[PDB]
Amino acid sequence: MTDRYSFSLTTFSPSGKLGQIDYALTAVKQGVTSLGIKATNGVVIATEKKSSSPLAMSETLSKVSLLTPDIGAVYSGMGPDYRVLVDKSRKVAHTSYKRIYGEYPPTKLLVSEVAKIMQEATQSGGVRPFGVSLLIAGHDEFNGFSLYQVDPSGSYFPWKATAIGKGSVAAKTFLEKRWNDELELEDAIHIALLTLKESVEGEFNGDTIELAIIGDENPDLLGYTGIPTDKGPRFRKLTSQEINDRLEAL
Amino acid sequence: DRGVSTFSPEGRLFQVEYSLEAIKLGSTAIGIATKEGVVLGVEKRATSPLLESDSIEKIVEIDRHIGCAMSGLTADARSMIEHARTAAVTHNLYYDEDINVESLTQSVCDLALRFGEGASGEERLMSRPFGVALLIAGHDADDGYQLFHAEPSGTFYRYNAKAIGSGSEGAQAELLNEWHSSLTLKEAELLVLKILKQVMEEKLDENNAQLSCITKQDGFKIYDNEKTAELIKELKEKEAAE
Amino acid sequence: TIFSPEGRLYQVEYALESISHAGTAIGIMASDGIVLAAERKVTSTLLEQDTSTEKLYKLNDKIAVAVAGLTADAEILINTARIHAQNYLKTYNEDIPVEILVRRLSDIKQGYTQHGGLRPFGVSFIYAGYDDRYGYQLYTSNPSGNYTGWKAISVGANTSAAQTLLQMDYKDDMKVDDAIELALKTLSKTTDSSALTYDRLEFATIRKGANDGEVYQKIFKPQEIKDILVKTGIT
Amino acid sequence: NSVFSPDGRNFQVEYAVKAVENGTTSIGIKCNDGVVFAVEKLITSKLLVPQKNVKIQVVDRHIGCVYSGLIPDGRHLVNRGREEAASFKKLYKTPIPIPAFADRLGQYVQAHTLYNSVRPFGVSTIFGGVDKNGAHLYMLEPSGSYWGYKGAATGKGRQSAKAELEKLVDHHPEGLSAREAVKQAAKIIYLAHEDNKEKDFELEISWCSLSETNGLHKFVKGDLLQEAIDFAQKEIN
Amino acid sequence: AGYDRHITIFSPEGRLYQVEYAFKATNQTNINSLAVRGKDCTVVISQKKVPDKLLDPTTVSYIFCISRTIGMVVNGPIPDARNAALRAKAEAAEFRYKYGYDMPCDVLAKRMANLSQIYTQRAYMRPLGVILTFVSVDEELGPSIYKTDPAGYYVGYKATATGPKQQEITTNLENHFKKSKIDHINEESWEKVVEFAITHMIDALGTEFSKNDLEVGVATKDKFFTLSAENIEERLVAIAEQD
Amino acid sequence: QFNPYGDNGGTILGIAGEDFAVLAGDTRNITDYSINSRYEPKVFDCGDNIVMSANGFAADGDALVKRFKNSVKWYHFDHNDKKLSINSAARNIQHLLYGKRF
Amino acid sequence: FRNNYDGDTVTFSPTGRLFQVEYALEAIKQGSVTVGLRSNTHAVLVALKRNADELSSYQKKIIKCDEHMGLSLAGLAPDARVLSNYLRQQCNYSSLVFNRKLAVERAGHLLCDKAQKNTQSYGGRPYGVGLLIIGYDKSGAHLLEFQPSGNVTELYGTAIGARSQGAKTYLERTLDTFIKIDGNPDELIKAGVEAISQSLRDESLTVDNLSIAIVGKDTPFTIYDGEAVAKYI
Amino acid sequence: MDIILGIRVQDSVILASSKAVTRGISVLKDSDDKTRQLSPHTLMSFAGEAGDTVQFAEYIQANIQLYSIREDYELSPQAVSSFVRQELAKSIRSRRPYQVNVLIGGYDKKKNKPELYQIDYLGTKVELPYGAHGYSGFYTFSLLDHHYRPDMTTEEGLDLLKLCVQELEKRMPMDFKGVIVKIVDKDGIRQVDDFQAQ
Amino acid sequence: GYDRALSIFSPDGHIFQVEYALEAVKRGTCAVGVKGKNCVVLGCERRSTLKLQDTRITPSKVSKIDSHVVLSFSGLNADSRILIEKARVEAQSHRLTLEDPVTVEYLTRYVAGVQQRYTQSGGVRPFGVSTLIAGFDPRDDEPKLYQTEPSGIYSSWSAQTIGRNSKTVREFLEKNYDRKEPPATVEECVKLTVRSLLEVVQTGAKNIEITVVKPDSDIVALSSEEINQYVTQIEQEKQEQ
Repeated sequence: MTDRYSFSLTTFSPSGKLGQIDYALTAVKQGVTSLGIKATNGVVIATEKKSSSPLAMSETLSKVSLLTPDIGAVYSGMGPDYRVLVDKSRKVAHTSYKRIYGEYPPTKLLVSEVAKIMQEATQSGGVRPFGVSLLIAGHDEFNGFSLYQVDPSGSYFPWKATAIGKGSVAAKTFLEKRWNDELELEDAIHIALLTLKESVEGEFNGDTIELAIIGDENPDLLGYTGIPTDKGPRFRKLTSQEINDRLEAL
Repeated sequence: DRGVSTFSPEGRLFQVEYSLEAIKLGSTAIGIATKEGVVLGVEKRATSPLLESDSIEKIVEIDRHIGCAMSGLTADARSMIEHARTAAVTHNLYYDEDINVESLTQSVCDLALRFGEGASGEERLMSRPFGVALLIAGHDADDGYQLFHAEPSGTFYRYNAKAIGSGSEGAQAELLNEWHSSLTLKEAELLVLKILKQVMEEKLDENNAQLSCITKQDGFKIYDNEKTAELIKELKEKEAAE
Repeated sequence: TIFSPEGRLYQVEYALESISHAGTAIGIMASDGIVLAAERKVTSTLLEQDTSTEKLYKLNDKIAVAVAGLTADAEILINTARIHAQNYLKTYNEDIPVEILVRRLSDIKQGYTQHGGLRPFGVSFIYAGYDDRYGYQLYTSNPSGNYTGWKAISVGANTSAAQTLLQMDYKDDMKVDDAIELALKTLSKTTDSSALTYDRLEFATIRKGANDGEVYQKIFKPQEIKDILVKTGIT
Repeated sequence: NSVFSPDGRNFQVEYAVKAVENGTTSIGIKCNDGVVFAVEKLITSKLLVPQKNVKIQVVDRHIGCVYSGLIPDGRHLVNRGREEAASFKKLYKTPIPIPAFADRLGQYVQAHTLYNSVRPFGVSTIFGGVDKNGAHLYMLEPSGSYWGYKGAATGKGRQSAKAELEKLVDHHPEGLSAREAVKQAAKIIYLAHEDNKEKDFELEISWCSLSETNGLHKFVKGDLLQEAIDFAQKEIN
Repeated sequence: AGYDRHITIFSPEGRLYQVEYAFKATNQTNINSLAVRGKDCTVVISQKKVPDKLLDPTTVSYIFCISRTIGMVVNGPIPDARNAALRAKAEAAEFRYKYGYDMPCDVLAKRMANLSQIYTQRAYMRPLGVILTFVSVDEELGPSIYKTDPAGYYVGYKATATGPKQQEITTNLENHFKKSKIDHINEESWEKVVEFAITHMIDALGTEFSKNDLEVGVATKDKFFTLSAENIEERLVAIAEQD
Repeated sequence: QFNPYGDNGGTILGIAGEDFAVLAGDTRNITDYSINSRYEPKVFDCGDNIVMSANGFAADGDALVKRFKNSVKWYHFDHNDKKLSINSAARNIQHLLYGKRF
Repeated sequence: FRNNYDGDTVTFSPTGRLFQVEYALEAIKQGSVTVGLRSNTHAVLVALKRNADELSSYQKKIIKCDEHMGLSLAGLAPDARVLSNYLRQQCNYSSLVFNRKLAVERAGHLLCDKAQKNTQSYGGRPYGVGLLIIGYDKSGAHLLEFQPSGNVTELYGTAIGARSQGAKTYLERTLDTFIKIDGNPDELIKAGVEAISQSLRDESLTVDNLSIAIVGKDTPFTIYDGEAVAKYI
Repeated sequence: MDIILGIRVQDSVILASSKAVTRGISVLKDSDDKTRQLSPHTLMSFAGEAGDTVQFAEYIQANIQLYSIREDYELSPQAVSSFVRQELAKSIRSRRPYQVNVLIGGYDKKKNKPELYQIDYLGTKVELPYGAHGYSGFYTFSLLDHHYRPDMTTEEGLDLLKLCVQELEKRMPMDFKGVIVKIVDKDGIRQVDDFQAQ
Repeated sequence: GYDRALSIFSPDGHIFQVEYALEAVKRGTCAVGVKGKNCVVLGCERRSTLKLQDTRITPSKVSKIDSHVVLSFSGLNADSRILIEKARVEAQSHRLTLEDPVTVEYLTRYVAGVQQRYTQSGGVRPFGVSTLIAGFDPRDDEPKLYQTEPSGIYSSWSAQTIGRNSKTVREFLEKNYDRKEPPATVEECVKLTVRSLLEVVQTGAKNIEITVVKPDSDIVALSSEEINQYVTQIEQEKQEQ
């Protein structure tokens, strides 16, 4: 039993590369395309639900995840790696913030923490880096809406709009053409749905697309009335029905 | 190249064998046991004439009845000397008597075993064997005057006479011819000095060599330079007439 | 963390190599203040610059750092430096002397050099600070755990070109404003981009603060960079 | 060891198997109300004290274990088997069921196929006994793989032994008796010694039968051992 | 001996060979399984092969009762299968103790998926060479099938198959649901769902089965149980007088 | 509360002559007002021509005697069968007792 | 095939061999010869000691473990110290806790288990020493042979170390004679001394050359060196 | 009950500390110096529990000297007294607290001001024109409230202390065997080794 | 728990990590020590890769350990900070328990002990540092100079040099330093130190720095000009046919 590999599996090569981080990025390249677009009154994150056989139930897989009531995340690369980072992120939002300050963390700080977890997997002994890139969308009272990308190295940066995975090169181009600092949320969704058509090969409907927004407060998703001081989560997943309605007028 | 405590196909421990090679590169140390005491002598081997010769401590006291000369990577001997002093003093604390020379040697040799990459012991707190051999000389009531050679293998051997270090092969042959069970202390002194003169790659004087002994009656003493120089006058004059 | 036959530290040398590909950062120390300037690595139009910080970090109120290397490795070291500064203040009821904070961070790096089997941090820092022992101070630290003080210095990409130019135009009696000008000119000549625009820069000063007798830290806003770029004739 | 080869197999386990096939041959036979165990003891030299280098081992009071391969590895496994039986008894009061005992060794042996810092066991163990609901026989390979058996064999003469066991199974569907299985075991060990006969050998048998031992593990000595040695000698002349 | 072939680090193409090799291991026993959902039950079928005459066949099983309500079938070598089974049993008992209700099928799938993910990331643990199919009638979700693999992947299914001839069985099943236009077997009794499952096993594999060639597990509301040979015989008799 | 000490009563006497010594004790063992035994020796030959008695709480006494006998045995193992002199025994017994100072 | 498989003890070769253990076994074939033999009333150890020089001591090869048990060594001598030390404690524990002398067979089993762990743990090495264990317990006299692989066997007589085969051959033939030497210690030693001589190209075993140990019915384990062995040469 | 007095005048700090060491029914020493120099311009005086007293002082002393040599620089009195406070505040909640009260008298060269800090074993720190620990404060605080002036010379400070000592030798139950007086100013620390029979 | 052995023996009986640490010392800037009749003088050099440095704040190569002992080094600067700290802690610790400051020998034995320890521990590399340690024993006038190296060997020197081109300067000192008649003055002792450094350094500008230790904690660093005074007096005077 017990761990023998007490040394770093990611080391500097003579040219100064960190090989394992590069290969992690290569893994992210093969990943299904995902994108995020920042509007003036919201943020949209979106990806494709690549199904392996029609027997699989696409809805049971969470590609887009709620991290806090105002923060969501999506990814490209290795799904199982994503799933465990979502768990650790949710937990750290509590252990490092809500249990201390009685309020959820601001987007940039939660992002900072995920980044920390991913950096550690770059330097700790006996581990390989995470093979995902994350897009994290959120809102907090003092920064407003924000969107960040997190890479295997633990590096993060804020974007107005971006895309990661397979068709990222082309999609970054598509968004650059379409993004202005005056977009309403509904516009960003429409632009998101346009960008995502270029990616997919087969069916392109509400059952093959996962999309969520960070928008206004949803009081009917709170679960209780009587405390006027919060009107619910800003994170909302769009339904299969709601994506289809925007596809007919696409 | 693979591991620390690995066996060769010939059934020897690689690292233990290579530590022995390190000792062969060391300065010469010679010991002679008699019935009037045990003499220990060393070659200083200063790397430069600016080195203050008597800051070279290759002969150390362990207890009043036990002394020590070293050869090889002499820095490794510091924690062996320290462990030997504690073992001797502790024994006197627990038992109100002197430790036996053999018991002291066995304890130093026990310490020598404690190498290994976190190896299955209890617990190995050392990454490599010592690169130093020790000659441990002393006296105790039961077994009288005694000389021991302690290798970093954890093995120790008793000897009537022994040489360790770079000139040991030639020195040991000369020790085979010259040693007999009736040597006086003064004869032994001359003999150590003589053999040291043969194998020193300088001309032996009181600054590049050091003598010491242990007697029952006076304990372990290091000879100062003036007393040594008189024996070096006495050797050359003894070896003129013959 | 092992030696080569030559007596160099493999992983360190390779980490320094890694740093030499990162956006350039310059430190210029004046008589009445310090300038920090950093170039962002080949960016994009969509990259948000408003809420963006990647090369310039506040350590306490009297000390800032410029980062060349892995952004995430640096966040780790910044956080513990921020904690160390606070430990000092709590213990002594006095702000930490710049040198002490710098030594501590360099000792951390040195550790990864000597034991533990972990890879060194791929980071170099320029530290800009003030204390009442030495006044304004500029320090540098790299992955070897080595630290030195400077009148002017650069780290990351093209340090040879940058250093040559700083030695040409720097003089002991400079003012902060000439130092700001010198820093921007140096980055203009050393960029791999067509020209130097505001969205590719981070900029900070540590001033004696117009009128007060107290030290002020200014991390320049995007508009403030854009403006300071006009006056100097780079528009 | 924590290393799959490209064919999905574990090459370190595969090499442990070779060490087993290189060992002395041992067998288990299930009977109507019990189990019998037998092993082949190579007489290296006349100097070996006869009847004095016992290979079969008891676990608790109702379980026998025999093995082929690296004898020290087998001993390590039985020691663990004993701590596992004790810890089951301490907590649940009842002596450990054989299928339960099988999984305990199973899991433990399997753990030594998970980490590159550990090597797999170089033994196949045949073990079994009588519990609250009948006799059970098991064989456990270096991978941690195990199943229930009617008859089992491992070691240098495993092939010839297996064929003999197969012949018994087919010709006694009604079940064998403890008394008969003992003789049959002696026969089978003589009939596996053909493939290891560059040396003389001593026979060792043990058994656990509800009617013959009250469900406790016991060695076969004296008259009964000689009767089996006689019977095995008889059907080869 | 390139290290990216021996431990779970990335290869230049961003791959994990040890994980790929663990997938290869899952087929070692040359066994196929399939799972289908009925109206108010879930059925698992797996081939049973007992080559050696010396084996006691009642002990040769690849189906496990994890808890009162959850069953699991494993595709892969038995030692790794049993390890996964022991851990899941512990996890399900722990969950119930800490949280006051029975661990749902998908949550245990997720938990086991996560454990596998760790072997994917940590160097000192090899992945387990197994695919695990978890089944139950969940108190919130109804009939449920959740399947995990050595990559740490898991998803829910309308139906599924695993093994050497997985592709044939899957397409066969897809074709049934394409036509029937529903996501389950519209049958009131679990006996008929088993019968369906065996029938499609036969068509896809081009093989007839006797009673000792199969293994059946059925999940109902508040039970997972495995069928006896005689129960299976009765099922085989019923498909004979029809197909 | 549990009291970890008892009193087994019992008296011992040592006298040194020119070239001999005696160590004597009664053989009675008691608890409160009862007799546990009329013959329970408490003076022991420890090897190396040393005799020893530890009188008071007989359980503690027995442990100490055991530990000293065992000490003599290990002395022989560690020090090439040397005879343990009476002064060396004494000192060793100080350490046994003092290790339990609290 | 013999390449990368002798790195550590935690690796099997494709043949099924553990090479580091095979190499540990080899340190024995290089050790000075030692002989064990027993009758029904006594067990005897004879060990030819080996010097480094004509100026050195023949390094001791017989270690006492209890009043009723002891052993002789061939190979790495410090390893014989670790193992005999462990045996001393095991014999001691048996006495203190159970008032019971430790059976030679249990001692054998304990040494086996201890040696086994080192054939399976990473970073450790197998012991590099063979041991001959004699004792007298509640079932009579016993001789055991310990190999660092962890294999222990009980025998009437045996020998280990350099050119041990001669003594082992001689003992296989002398069997029926020596096993009958009951109540006659000196004749059992004699049989052992002549047993060891079948293994000497060397030289004629001298007074400082020879080491003898005996244990038996009313005889605690005792070692003879020099003066006390002179009558056996 | 050990007299520990401190008085901060205009250009210096003066510490007065009792010389007696008493255990049980015996005065063991009549010349004890209850003072450690922490740095050239910082002096600490201490009273309290028999062993804790010197062990704490010397531990503080070692630490400050270490800091000096590491930075080739003297910590300010304010910095020293914060270090001491934190140490005591840690100690109070540990398994066995140091039972020691201190006065810290230093001359801050950067400010050119004398400073007096009073800190008790709990880690309660305060800066004062004059201070005392134990019973002696029950006499001196009111005395100094009356006779003290913020701008006194060092010579006036010494006359003020003479009054304090005299009052303690009149009203305190125990014989404390006079005081050792030390002055901390711009120049450093010196001893007025002639106070007791002046 | 990383304890993988890095310092191990080679077939010819060498510990290559210790050996390569010595190379890093030879890679380091030169340092020199010479002891007189009533003094010991330490001297170092400064490199020329870049010259826009601030010297007010940049760490000098001579460190005070206690008020009466100083340490100078060649090799990895970052490694030397660790030895310097540990040496400073020991010095204070010795003061606390022995009520006396360290002898120079004792402080040397401690530092050498630390370097030795790092030659035989799992998962650590030896110090790429070799030191000169100089000062005076408390209440003593006899001057003291000691050298340590990556292996943990230490010894005392009438005079000694370490670092790059030390081969050359040890050449000079061996010819010039007379055991009979140490340099009797502080002045003539600083003279021999500057001369020996001139063989390697080039222009004694912003490169040569000098520190003097006298009995009873009397340690003064020299100034650029007070250095230039020796530079001028030797270059012109000792240039004659």
